[PDB]
Amino acid sequence: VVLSLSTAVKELVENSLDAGATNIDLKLKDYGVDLIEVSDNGCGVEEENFEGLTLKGEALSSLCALSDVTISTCHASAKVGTRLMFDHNGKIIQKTPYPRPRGTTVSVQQLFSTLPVRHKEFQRNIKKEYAKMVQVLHAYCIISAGIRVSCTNQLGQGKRQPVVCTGGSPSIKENIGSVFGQKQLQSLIPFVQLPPSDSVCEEYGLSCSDALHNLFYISGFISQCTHGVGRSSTDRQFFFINRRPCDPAKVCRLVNEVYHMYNRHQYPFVVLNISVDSECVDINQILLQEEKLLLAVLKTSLIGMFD
Ligand SMILES: Nc1ncnc2c1ncn2[C@@H]1O[C@H](COP(=O)(O)OP(=O)(O)OP(O)(O)=S)[C@@H](O)[C@H]1O
Ligand SMILES: [Mg+2]
Repeated sequence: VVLSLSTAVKELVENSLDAGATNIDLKLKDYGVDLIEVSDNGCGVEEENFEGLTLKGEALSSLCALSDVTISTCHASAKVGTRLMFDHNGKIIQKTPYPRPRGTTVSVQQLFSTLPVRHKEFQRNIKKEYAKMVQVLHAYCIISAGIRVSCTNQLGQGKRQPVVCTGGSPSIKENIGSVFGQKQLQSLIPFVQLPPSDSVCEEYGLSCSDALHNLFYISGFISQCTHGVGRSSTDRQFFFINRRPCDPAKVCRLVNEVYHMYNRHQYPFVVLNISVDSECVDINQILLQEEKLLLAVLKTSLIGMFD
């Protein structure tokens, strides 16, 4: 799964999160076309697993096949950090001692250079590819409370441009502020979950028995129903299932729709996390075992907030 620029950065960012990082700094050159560097203060890597970094689903090895990967890392238990250079077959070319703080820094140089067709497509469509990355990055930024995530992009030898930056704030609300400015917050109301209404249940084919296994816990923010306050498109709508950025099609349609019942010419800003038992999530598209109930809960709740 190194099929787009966004999927390459998401994979890297997730690695940092899983490593328990509280600081994740992403450096990009030429919109990532020349360099995508992710620096974190997570747990780092132990020497026993160096040879196992590009091996054993498993996109670190992929990145080596598609680009020149350099990794510096240091575990708490380590006396000294290490700098590693990998060839495209995921083999360690070089290995040298390197004093550095605990954490890992992964450098992806000349992404797709080994696939000349894909590499040029990536350059021509850079705008769209970059835009998509930025969306993914904003998601992880918003939901990652307590974690400082920063990103800069540098074009040519020009100055490093700011892309996004969070302050390690404890709430999602604060992250939204960091990412989009304090003016966006001001046109948002917090999500308030309500039991599914009798009428909304009626239209979904739900009954008194269908509504007790409700295990859905929803939280987040949405733009008010006030005239003008909305957006001009769906460019700022982020959905998450158990803190993981995803795209539940039906949930998205419902949200944008209930909003339109109040604001006809605008799309709302959306940040919604769907907390669920992980055993009720499938992959195939996403299947949530009780979608009707969730949809019911969503609509009821949105209706109650907007009135
Ligand atoms: N930032 C990091 N800090 C510490 N270890 C890392 C970091 N990035 C990668 N690794 C290590 O490299 C191995 C991982 O990655 P894969 O991306 O190849 O890993 P996965 O972590 O098993 O991820 P999936 O399958 O994408 S969910 C991991 O098991 C980690 O031990
Ligand atoms: Mg991974």
